[PDB]
Amino acid sequence: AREITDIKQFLELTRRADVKTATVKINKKLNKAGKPFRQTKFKVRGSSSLYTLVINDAGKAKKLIQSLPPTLKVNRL
Amino acid sequence: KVSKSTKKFQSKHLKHTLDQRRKEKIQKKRIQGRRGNKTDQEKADAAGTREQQQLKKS
Amino acid sequence: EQERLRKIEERQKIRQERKEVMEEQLKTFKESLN
Amino acid sequence: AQRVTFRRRNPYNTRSNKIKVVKTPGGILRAQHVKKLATRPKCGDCGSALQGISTLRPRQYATVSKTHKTVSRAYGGSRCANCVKERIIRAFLIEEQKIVKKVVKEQTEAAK
Amino acid sequence: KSHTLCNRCGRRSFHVQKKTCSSCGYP
RNA sequence: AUGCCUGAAUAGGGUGAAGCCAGAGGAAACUCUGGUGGAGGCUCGCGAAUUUGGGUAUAGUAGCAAAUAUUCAAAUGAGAACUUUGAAGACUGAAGUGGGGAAAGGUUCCACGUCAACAGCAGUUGGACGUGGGUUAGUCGAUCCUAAGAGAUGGUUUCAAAGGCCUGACAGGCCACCAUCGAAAGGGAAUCCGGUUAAGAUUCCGGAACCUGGAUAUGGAUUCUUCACGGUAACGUAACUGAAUGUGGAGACGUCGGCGCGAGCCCUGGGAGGAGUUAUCUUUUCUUCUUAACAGCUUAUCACCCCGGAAUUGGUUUAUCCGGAGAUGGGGUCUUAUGGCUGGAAGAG
RNA sequence: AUUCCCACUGUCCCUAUCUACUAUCUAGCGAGGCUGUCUGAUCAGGCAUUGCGUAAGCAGUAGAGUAGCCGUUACGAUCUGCUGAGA
RNA sequence: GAACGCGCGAUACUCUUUGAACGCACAUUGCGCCCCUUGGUAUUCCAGGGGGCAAGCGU
Ligand SMILES: [Zn+2]
Repeated sequence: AREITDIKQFLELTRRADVKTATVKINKKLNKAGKPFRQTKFKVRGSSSLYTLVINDAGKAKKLIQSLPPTLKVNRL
Repeated sequence: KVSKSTKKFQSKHLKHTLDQRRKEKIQKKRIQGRRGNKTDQEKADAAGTREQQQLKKS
Repeated sequence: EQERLRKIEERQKIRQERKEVMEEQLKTFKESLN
Repeated sequence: AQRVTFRRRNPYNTRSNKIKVVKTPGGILRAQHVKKLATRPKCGDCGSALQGISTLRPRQYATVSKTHKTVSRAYGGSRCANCVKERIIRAFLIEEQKIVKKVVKEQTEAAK
Repeated sequence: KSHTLCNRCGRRSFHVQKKTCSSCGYP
């Protein structure tokens, strides 16, 4: 499995011809400041690997979710 | 705490090791008093050099 | 007392052997120098 | 306090099969066979480990690039730096001595 | 276990060390 | 009797050899004292002996087949001391009466029905009988390689015509040296976790990943047009052509000792759960709190490089070894073994 | 290896008792205290091939000592009384 | 002659694996090479089928 920090790379991954499904996973976890927050993992598998994008920002995750292709199947959790 | 190697050796090899040690001690004790058991260096020392041998022959 | 004696003469034999081999090493290196 | 054993056909304590104990995500202790460690490549003149060259198994070298198993200097990947420097100096001095010997010879049969 | 099956005759007469059969002499 | 090849084992307690350090006596040699160090025909539990696997050479009498401890209730059944469930008592005590393998055995594994024979009493039980079911691999082994040795060819490469390759709008040229067998413990490309059956698992299912071989396409580089740069150096890189020929590394290699580091286990504090005991005391006793292969970033003792030139000799190990053949000191390069964070991954357990 | 001295002993005078095991028949077949350890601690018990005479509990202002102040919390072995008791 | 199967051999109440036994090995259902042909995207890959492999310094 691979991790990617690039949002547009993830979007390019989800835009290819051989894309099956994308998984959106939510984790309720605390940061070093002690205040808990919501972390979102976007997972899509390419040719031979599973690429994961981890976002600790809620607004960015919402924008990325709204920017996903409308013909792409998305697994919630 | 006993080590694994100690347990394995004591379970496997202790008896024959002790028996061979006993046999070696018995043989050494038996041949301690016998006459005719010498090391090669001791035999050479008793033999002496060549010049010592012409000295003895004279 | 006899054991301590035989020990010190053993020390004497060992020191003499070491000194002799050191002198022989120096002598044989001297030839290789020139 | 959970006891583990070999996971393969060999039941003997040979150098080929060696066991480590790891706790799996299932919460149990399990055995894992460890491969033989790799050996650093050695210089062909003095036998010291080569610097800047990756340490891999013999067949793992065919799957990496040339920059991971070579040095940009001459003899890089075969001999270390001091050996190459000694080779250069020795070759130059040998050639110079050859020139000097040839000049001396040309002088000595120039008499007749 | 000094003997094993012989291919030519099917008996337990093939000496493993000698690689010869004591019943039909193979080969 | 003596061997050879490839593996396993060569442990523990005690004592305390050289060498070294600090002291005292002596002009040296040396000798004592304390420490350190961790060696042996040292000890402890012509002759004999000298661990081990695979391969390979030269009268219903004697008696009960001997391995201790059984008891209560219920179920099944024609029939229960022997079958099953629960309760009690006891045992093995990790060097097991516990879980696996090589060899060997060959269905003895699991289910259903049965007691004619067998399991030296009995039996409704079974390693018995009858009928069925069951063994899933690119990654684990064999298959490949050679070891001692064996063994074709004409005794193991020998007075053998013993074979492949290359060049060129059939001739020429290059090279030497012998088949094959022999290891499921030696060398060797690559898979992990979770779940799943009456009986199958690194083989099946789910997820995740690597190895080898092959044909090909795209991007990038190959910077004036033609095989790239940087640093004094160690060396660094997203690449960055390379025939014959000649070499080097890994494979690839005795044994022992202490020291340093990582991991698994053991020990332990707080807290979040569950269980036991409580006439009295006991913030108490037990148990859960786990993170695989693989992948990205980062992380080194040693070694090496540059500056510099050291006696008032310094540095330094548990172990007195190192320095003008360049120390102390200052600044750098490298191997990624192994830790850390993250993805796998909490969705699992 | 042998001989003398002292001490001990069922070797003996001189045997006796207990435990385990064995032997026999039947159904079938058939030639109070102590050491170590464990029940969380007391109490009460298990094991270690008998392992080798004052109860439990409570009280005292007496009590080695642990723990509060410069007349005084608390814990407390041991001792005393209920107790020739308890079994 | 042997092994495995339904007197017989996958055409089994034509002729499997062998055996003097023949491509090489062999205590293995192990390892090759050559010619034709067929299929799966196919000039390269993979697989199936058929048939095979015990010159001279002489005149
Ligand atoms: Zn070198």
